[PDB]
Amino acid sequence: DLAEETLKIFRANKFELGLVPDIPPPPALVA
Amino acid sequence: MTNFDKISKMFWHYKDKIAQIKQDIVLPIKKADVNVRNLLSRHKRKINPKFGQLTNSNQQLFKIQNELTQLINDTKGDSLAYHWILNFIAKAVVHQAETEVRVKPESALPLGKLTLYLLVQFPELQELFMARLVKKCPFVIGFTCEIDTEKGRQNMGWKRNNENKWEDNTSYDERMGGILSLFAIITRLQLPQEFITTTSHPFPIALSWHILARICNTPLNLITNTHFVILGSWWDAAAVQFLQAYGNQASKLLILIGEELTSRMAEKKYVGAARLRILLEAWQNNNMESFPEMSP
Ligand code: PRO
Repeated sequence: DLAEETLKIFRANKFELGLVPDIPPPPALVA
Repeated sequence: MTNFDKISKMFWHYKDKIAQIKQDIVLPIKKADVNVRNLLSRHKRKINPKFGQLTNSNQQLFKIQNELTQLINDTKGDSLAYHWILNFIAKAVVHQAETEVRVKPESALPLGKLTLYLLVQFPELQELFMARLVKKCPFVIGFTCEIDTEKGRQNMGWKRNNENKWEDNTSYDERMGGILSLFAIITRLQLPQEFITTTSHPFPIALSWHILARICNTPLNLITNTHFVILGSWWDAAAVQFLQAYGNQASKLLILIGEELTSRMAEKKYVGAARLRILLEAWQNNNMESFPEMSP
């Protein structure tokens, strides 16, 4: 259900104001 | 990204619930019989001192949990009295966050533990408590509106000093920080062993993610010192455990609030922003603090 754009944001080394995913990452996306 | 229409809809849901609490519970009790009002007065003031008797001691925590549960159970048969007392408890817990946690932030730890326990033992309390938190402190769900108009001030939980003078900024900010401190604690505590296999945590760590994300997604023209205050109160209460929960993703979000958000508002010289940057710096220097563990 996670958009590819959200997956890209979780893969990035940073978030940006206005673009933080509202829903926390599942464990698979935490390093 | 955040959909601010849904957060606004969520805000006005809890605001409508506060209004529903007044009509469907408070006035019924005002129009009610005397012998029951006396019993609830005896119960109302037998309950209020318990929250202040909390200490840093787990043994003392368990005592207060037990004594409040017996008093709430005294009303369990009687729906109007039961919901009236839970509304009172929810108000008293928030009031404690506004007053005692404000002066002694670490006191949010025992109070959060007590509240989380009451929230699963008596789950009608969850909606009453969350409605009271959102009404008094809309930051708990990431709601922000302009406070230039009188209506906006009211929505964001400001009180009146008198006729047409708002409460001073320090009073409001310190109340918001104390309330959010308590909620922050609750989101990062684990359920006691008696519930953890049987019950979902009613206000889990995801709700702390929502707060930070939604504030970071809020139009910057609506950010005020209070956002930074509650984020610093949140940090002192839960940053260690937030990192445990979400690791590198938590870290990106802490950097976003502590470096980027403070930088973007730097010319406002918000006192809360300066403190949040100090907390970021302590973490960057491998010196992040947490409230001391409770003693035996
Ligand atoms: O779930 C979706 O529909 C999103 C759209 C872009 C790729 N994944």
